[PDB]
Amino acid sequence: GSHMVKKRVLLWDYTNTRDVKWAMDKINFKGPLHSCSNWNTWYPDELKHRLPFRPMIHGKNNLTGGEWQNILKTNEEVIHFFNEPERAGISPEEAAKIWNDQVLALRTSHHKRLVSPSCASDPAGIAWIKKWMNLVAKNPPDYLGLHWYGTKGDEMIRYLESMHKEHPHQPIIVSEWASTSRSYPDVLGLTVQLANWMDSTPWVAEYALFGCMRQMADDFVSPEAQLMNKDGSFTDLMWKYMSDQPMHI
Repeated sequence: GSHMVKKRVLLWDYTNTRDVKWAMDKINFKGPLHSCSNWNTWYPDELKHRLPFRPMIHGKNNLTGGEWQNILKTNEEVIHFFNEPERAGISPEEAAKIWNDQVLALRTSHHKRLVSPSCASDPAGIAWIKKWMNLVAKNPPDYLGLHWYGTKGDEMIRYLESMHKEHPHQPIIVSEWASTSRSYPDVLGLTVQLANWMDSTPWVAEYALFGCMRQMADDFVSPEAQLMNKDGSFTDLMWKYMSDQPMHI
């Protein structure tokens, strides 16, 4: 408690880049926001370098050609591997072979830091990352990527504690999380709890709250958790995430 804690990621869906570039300029760059990701290899120009950007090798499409050239040429420091590879048909054995064969070079040759694939928090996700981490143990990632979605603050905390215990050798990046509660009071309550918690957990490197986009991503996420309105203005939850440390109700 001597310094504003800055470990909040701006998740910047490509539909923002498509429709409301101007909303990036309404971002508070002075608060606890310290990075930005967009699930892609390409850079969102409207950011204008106002935060570090983590490119992602999302899936198999992003391993060759121009997608790969975007990764090879990036001035940014930290690169994410696959999004939810267990749900895209990608085997731990294969993502292992890809890591050793092509992604390691981004460290050993480009001195980038690399996030593990970010798996869902369900048993299929937990067993995917468990096996992959085992296979690449001789060349491990800099960071363990995790997704968490649900209604109970105390449950996300137990999942992070659990996963930290199971994969002790590196810090955690929560590359996506949110409240799925439809009660705005519960959404705010959990977000506050987990932002403030993760802020004082030294082994949590950074955390990335989902929902800064004009339309609902799917039926699983809560309309009450949205960080942007349909006109591309920011919601109060977004104001607080990007302005308040500690954050409060």
